[PDB]
Amino acid sequence: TTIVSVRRNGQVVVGGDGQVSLGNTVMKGNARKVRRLYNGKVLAGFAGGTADAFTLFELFERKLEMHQGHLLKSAVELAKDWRTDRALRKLEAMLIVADEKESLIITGIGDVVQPEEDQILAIGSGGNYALSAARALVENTELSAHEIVEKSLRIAGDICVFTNTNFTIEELP
Amino acid sequence: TTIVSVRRNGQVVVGGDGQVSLGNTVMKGNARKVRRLYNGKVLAGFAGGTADAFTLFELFERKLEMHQGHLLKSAVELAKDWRTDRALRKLEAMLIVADEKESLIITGIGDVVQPEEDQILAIGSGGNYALSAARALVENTELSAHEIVEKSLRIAGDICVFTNTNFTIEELP
Amino acid sequence: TTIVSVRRNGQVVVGGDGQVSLGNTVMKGNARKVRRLYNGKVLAGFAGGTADAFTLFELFERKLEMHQGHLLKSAVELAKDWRTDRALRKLEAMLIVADEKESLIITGIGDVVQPEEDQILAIGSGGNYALSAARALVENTELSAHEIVEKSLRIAGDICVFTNTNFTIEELP
Amino acid sequence: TTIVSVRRNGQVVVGGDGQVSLGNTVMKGNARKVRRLYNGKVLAGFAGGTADAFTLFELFERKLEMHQGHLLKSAVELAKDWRTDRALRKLEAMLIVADEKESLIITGIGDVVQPEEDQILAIGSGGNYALSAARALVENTELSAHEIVEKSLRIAGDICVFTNTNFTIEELP
Amino acid sequence: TTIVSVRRNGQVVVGGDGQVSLGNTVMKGNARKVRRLYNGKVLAGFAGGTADAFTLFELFERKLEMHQGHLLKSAVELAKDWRTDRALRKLEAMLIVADEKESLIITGIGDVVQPEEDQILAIGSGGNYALSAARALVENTELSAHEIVEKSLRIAGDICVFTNTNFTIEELP
Amino acid sequence: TTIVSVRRNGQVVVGGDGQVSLGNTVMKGNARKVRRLYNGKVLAGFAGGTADAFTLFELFERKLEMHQGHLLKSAVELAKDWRTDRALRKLEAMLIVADEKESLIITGIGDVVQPEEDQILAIGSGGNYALSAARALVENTELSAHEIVEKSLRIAGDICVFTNTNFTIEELP
Amino acid sequence: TTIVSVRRNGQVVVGGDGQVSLGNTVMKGNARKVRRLYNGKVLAGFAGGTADAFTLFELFERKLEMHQGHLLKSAVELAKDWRTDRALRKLEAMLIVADEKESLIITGIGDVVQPEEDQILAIGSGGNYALSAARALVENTELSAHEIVEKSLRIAGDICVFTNTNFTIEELP
Amino acid sequence: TTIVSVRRNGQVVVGGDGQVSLGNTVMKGNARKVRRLYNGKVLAGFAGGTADAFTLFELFERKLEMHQGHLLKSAVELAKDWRTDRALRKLEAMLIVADEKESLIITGIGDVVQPEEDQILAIGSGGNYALSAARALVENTELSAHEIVEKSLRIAGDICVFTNTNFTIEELP
Amino acid sequence: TTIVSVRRNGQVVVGGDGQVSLGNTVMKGNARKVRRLYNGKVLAGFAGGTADAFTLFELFERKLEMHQGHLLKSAVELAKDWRTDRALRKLEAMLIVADEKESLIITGIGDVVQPEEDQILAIGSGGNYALSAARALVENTELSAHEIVEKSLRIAGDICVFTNTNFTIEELP
Amino acid sequence: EIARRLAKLANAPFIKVEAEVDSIIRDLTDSAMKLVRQQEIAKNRKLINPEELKQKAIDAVEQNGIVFIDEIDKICKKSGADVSREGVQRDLLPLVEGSTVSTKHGMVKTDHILFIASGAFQVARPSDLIPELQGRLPIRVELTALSAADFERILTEPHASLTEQYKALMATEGVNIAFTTDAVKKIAEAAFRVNEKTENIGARRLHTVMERLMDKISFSASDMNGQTVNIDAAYVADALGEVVENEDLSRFIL
Amino acid sequence: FRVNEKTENIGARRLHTVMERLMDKISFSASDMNGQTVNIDAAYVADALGEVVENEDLSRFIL
Amino acid sequence: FIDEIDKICKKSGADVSREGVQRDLLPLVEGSTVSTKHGMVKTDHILFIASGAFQVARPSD
Repeated sequence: TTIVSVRRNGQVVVGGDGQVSLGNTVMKGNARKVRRLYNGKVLAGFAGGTADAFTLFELFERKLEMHQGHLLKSAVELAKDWRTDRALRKLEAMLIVADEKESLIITGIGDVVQPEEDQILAIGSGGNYALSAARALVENTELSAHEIVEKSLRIAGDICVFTNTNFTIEELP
Repeated sequence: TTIVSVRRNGQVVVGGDGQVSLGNTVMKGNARKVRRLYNGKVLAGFAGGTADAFTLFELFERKLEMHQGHLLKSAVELAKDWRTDRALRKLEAMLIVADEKESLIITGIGDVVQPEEDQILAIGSGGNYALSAARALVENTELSAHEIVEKSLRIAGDICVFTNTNFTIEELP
Repeated sequence: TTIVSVRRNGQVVVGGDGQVSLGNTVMKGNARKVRRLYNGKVLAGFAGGTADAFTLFELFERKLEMHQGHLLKSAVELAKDWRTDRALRKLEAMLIVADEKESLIITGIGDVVQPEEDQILAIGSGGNYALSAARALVENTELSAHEIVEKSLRIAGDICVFTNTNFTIEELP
Repeated sequence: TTIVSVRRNGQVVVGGDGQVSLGNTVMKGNARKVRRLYNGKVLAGFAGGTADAFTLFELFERKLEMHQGHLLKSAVELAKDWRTDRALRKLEAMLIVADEKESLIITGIGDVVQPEEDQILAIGSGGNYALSAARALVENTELSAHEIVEKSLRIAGDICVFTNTNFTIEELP
Repeated sequence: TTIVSVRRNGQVVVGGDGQVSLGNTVMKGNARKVRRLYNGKVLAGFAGGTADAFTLFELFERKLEMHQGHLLKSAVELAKDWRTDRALRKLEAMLIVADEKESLIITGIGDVVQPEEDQILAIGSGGNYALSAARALVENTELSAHEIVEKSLRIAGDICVFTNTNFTIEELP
Repeated sequence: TTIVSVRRNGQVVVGGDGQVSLGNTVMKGNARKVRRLYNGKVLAGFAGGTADAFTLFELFERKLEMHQGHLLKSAVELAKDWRTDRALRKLEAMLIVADEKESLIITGIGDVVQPEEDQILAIGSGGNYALSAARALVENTELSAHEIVEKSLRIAGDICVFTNTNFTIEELP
Repeated sequence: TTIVSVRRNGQVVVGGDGQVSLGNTVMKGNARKVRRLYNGKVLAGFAGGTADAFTLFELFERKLEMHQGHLLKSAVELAKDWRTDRALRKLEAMLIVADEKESLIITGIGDVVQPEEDQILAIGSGGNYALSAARALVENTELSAHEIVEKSLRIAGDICVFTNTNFTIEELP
Repeated sequence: TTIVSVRRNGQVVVGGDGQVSLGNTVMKGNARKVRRLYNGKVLAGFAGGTADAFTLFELFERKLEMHQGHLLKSAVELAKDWRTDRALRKLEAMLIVADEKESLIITGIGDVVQPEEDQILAIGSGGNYALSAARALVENTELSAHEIVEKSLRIAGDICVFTNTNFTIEELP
Repeated sequence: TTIVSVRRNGQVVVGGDGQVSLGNTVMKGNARKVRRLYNGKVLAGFAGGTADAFTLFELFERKLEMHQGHLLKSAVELAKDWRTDRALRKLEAMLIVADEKESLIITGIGDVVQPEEDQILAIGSGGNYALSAARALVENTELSAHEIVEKSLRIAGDICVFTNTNFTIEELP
Repeated sequence: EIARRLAKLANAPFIKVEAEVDSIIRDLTDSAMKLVRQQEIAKNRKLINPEELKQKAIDAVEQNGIVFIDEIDKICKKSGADVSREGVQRDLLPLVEGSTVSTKHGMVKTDHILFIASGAFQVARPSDLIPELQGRLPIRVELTALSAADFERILTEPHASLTEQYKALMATEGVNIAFTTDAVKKIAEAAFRVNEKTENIGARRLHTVMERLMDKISFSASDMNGQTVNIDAAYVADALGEVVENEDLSRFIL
Repeated sequence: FRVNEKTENIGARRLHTVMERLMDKISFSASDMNGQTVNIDAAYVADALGEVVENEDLSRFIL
Repeated sequence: FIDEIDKICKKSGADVSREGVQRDLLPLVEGSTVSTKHGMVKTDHILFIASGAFQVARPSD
């Protein structure tokens, strides 16, 4: 899996491949790894174990509908669920959520992370690959946050044996 | 175990061998790995640990009788049971369910998967073998979804040391 | 890697992918895993460790060179070199060799193997796939030998994370 | 693999399956695991590593060739080539050799073994199975030597995932 | 431990050795591994961990007294106890139960298994040995289900280092 | 630890060393490993983890006072506590209990074991040593059950690095 | 395997079982683990790997043959061969050698050992057992040397799963 | 992570880098590892697992607001939560807290530690590095508790592959 | 850690070093490992995991205040808490408690141990060292229980890499 | 039945309970104001004087009292998460022992009452009861299971038998019904043939059996008045059908 | 007593249960046998009840 | 009339109380004497009708 997100020019994009890898084989190579939440207010990209991916994706949807779509908060409220006396298991996966205002990354271990100056985000196996590509682009070119996230995914699919070229990208608005 | 399912020409078939392998020996070589559910409305093929196979097979029957045989949903409703705060253990097995309309695959980890354009499904040790055979067939021949699923099982039994030629195939209608 | 060779109608073809995986990254995608030996009269596909592959492949040539290019004998004479009171390094790779008259498969541990009745051989990680595929296409269609190789390689590359679709195919007129 | 040999009524027979398992897949199903040596006067069945099998089997021949085919001696001579300061590698295989007068079993570690009173020998993964069977049919029936082998191989191939029913049997008139 | 059961001529027998092996030593070599349940209506042979053997033996007695001795069912009712949302630990052992009508095998993992055409049953370390013997006999001789089960136990005790000749056999009626 | 018990001539003895071994060192070499229960009606010898030794020793005292000192039963009643749906942990130790009538051995896993014809019992690391000695004695000499149990302990302490000569022996009456 | 040797009254005896265990199965049960060397004047019992045993045993003979059969020296000279830098196969077996005057025990790593004061030696898996026994019968009875061996072997074979009761005994008049 | 704190001249400082290391990669290199608690009464530096870092940071905030900012106590009250009959999991991280009066270190295992004469504290991977630096400074120079903690962090970042030069330092008042 | 206690001449002392070792580094080298309980009626020395050390130290304080300082009993009452059906976790540490009358050692596993004739106690990594020293002293010299415990600690710090010379000793009265 | 036909055929307050505790007594008294105010209102015949009969009804219960505890086994040890099963068996001791319950009629003693506890005891056993009760329940009576021939009898001989009950309930319609002997077997053997292949509810099985039998007649007895139809072998058969084991196996068994 | 040492020792109450088994033969047919004086002695008490059951126990859960 | 009865059938180990209701409701279908605020009312002859979807459990449950 390779999920990367670039934000440039009031534009926010979040792309990811579509290779459901099982062991060293391929169960399906077209899945949607980036979905839309809150009727289309926030973008979400998951990466991890098919199951624990959703168990944390649908677990962040709750905290969104239960908080008028207040991203930056709903995230934190989710995290807090892991920082108690009675934990919530642990989830083998990470989420990249972003709306017209913010963009974040949430781990199933219970923590939220904010990008750095650039605002590039990437998670999954082929992460850093797409990341290095993005940063490479964002910093040396005047490219659309979409075109980058697209281009960056490719670079990554051509290196990660667990990532393909058939990806799905969602942007706002 | 090798469970494969092909859908072509309004025909839906689901076959699987019958080798109950224990370690590297053979406890029985005639078992039925594909059963019928809902008086004959849905086809089900299991693959995994004898026990956890049924514990998940009988667990999907409930969600069927409790939902007027609405496959595509009953599945999801089953999955959701693993995506909570209080999980349902974990089941070492996978299910391939299909009726006159849809066909799916459900893991005991809690997730549902839909086929790709070709609508071919396979699970178990000899999976991909039967799968590669199916695809091979379905794509280059005008063969009955039954004949394929039959032919595909053979190819697989002749490669997986954990699969035999004595299989049971069920189709609809 | 994935290498498969089918023969039917005085035609012998050996084809393989070109993905050189390194761990879980990809060092290269356009490699030629199948080449011609002994004055373009023998086909040889190798799969295993990038080096050992060559080292194996390279020894088999010596042998071909030393024996008027008698595919069969050369192979054995080579295999023999491990089966001695002595011993050779013990190369981590396999080869699929085949000329106008024969088709064989040689391993680094030192043993030759003839195909089964259908005259189809496959080696590599995505072998059985390519195989399963081929077997099916040979048994259920009057398809061209070369074509079967082509179709099966794909099916396999599509199932194996360590096999791509950039192929290299050599047939023996 | 499974190889067993029974002898009763001036008859000696050695039989084995023909499944060449590779990991848990099957590279071949029609192998000949038992062959004739020293001018069709000795029976040899080998089980273990496709290579080491041969390398062992081939050494025992050189020896037979060197000693007027004295089964017994040859065997010891070969074995005694292991009991010294010098070694001969640990050959991952066992042999069942037998001629008109004797019936022996040689291992790669270098030791010969005589059957117990019933003169029945079996080696391979499905050995004890074929043995148990043989022992049963020898003690409780006036069944043909060749037949017992035929029978027992089956019983064994049906319990061992690594043994098939495509047999190869050689008897010594 | 070696528990085998043969059914032929309206006769049902269930035998087992009596070697309580601990590690590689012998704590006792006369134990009764086959007991009688329901005042003498059903035969039961256990094989596994001394403790978990009984914990599953006495656990099947309940389901019997609580069901008028309806074997085939009581078994299933026991199995279902492992196929829930709240499991029953797991038991390192297997049971072979049979009465005048049926004969089964139940694992502490929670599953029931029915014999094959020859309905012969065997569990424990020396299983398949006694099994191969039984099958050998049952198929090529007109022997009493008792004599077989007796004879088959011996063969096994002479191969399994964890099985002795001092066994206890119970038949019906 | 080495606890052995011999019964001969209406005499019942139970001896054990006194080396509290911790790792490969000695924390104390005089402890009492055989205590008296029920005002002096039953003898008890423990062997295992200092803690789990007592947790099972004191756990058998309850079942004794709560059952008028009915050894053979109280034991079983204790065992049953491990054979339920809700187990009692597991105890790293074993107990040897005997009174004027019976003598047994109970494991913290939940099971009771009766001696064999000779009525000799031994548990702990140096078990079988003392056992082999006892048996040796009991069978070839007219020695007091005490003198044997004494003599047998010595033999064992001189072989087990985890057993000493400073032991405590209790007999009845 | 179990080999023990006692000496008392100008009598020396070496005895051992005959079970050749292969993993947990039994390849043979009538082996002769004790033999006579140097023109029937020295007793040798070997225990360890069927192979290495012989190679060790065989070396000790080449030595006895080279030194007028001076048990003691020969043994040392043998151990000496290992006791340098010049590495030796480092055989994994032990020997109990003894003639009219001496009784020794040699290991494959290269060292000789004299018995304690009683003049009892035991090697093999069930050694200590046979030992404990012998020790007991020597200290507490005017039993025959040969007899103690006989009895101890049994006691041991009855506790060791890797030792049988089919014995082989040689004494030195 | 590298968190160090020096106290000299009524000055208390607590610095730490900002490298969020994941595996051997860098997810972010600017995070704040030292935060302010109780409107600015106490300094806190965490080091450990992103999640368990906070779960223990926010867990010490509670014990502070619930105790009028009584550091030295609130700490102990937190510790006690791990020293019961019902523990609080365990936290993979450590905290360094200090106010105008005291300075401490609390582990997620449940224990509080007071500095030594010098009152220098350091936790995390690059701990002892910064520590050795501090001590080095504090003892041989008249440097501001801030300048030291700054200087010491650098030394550490230049040695720990898991620590950077981009750090955040907080002092009081 | 090295805690040793000697009792001679109505004098009872309990010393221990002060090296808080973490991994192979030193977090602090002056801690107090021997504290006073019950206003100064009993001496207590702990050794183990900083946390589990106290969790068991403070856990024995309760049983003391709740029992009028009846050492020998309060200990036992503490132990019993681990010998139930519902255990108290397990504590990685040991305690050495002694008052004007008795002196003991309690493990977090749940067991109490009394000294031997000499009444010398030692726990922790450098235990036996200090112990061997004590015993050495106590038995061959007329030295104050304090001077010994002091001297003994030194010997141990000079051998254990996990023990220092900076120790704290408490005696009574 | 044997405990109920020991209240009407011996006249005494009866009460069956299935394991408050004293309510077993408070209710034993509320079922006595029917053999004192229905036997002394038709015998001694106003006569009101409750204050007079608040020791004429109790003098009855105190002595003539029968308590029935159906399915008692259900309260025996084995049961660690619910030791309350031994609690009931305990709070029920004062009653079998001897105490004074305060009813809405006055204080009623128990010492002399009579208790009868039924139990299948397939799971636990007698000795699995608190020692107290084991000694205050000295009579151990062992009943037997009802056989094939036992349903052939319980179907007629007894007063109010099923044959009789449906005979009279179908005569009040103007119809007559014949229950031949060769057809009582195939009605008693067809009720046993059902208990050996499902729950063995015993006699009650018969009820469910007849109901299926008189399912054809009980409906159209009006439009067919004044007829005498014979219920024999061939009729009983083509009346219900065939009962075979579900399929159990083929579902969740490999 | 011989019964309390081989099962629950309910004490005196054991006696009640004992007699009930003893007078189980007489208490039933006392009507059809009116005006008789029968001696209850050793030989009568014996052939009145039978003999104790020392609970299987081993037979099952024991090896 | 007892609507939705199936809801009280076994399968149900953390709440055996579903078999308790089905048990305390036995005396009524069997035959007892309830004490109402009008007097003692017998039941033996009443008429019960229980409805159930029985999709989950079944009669025999």
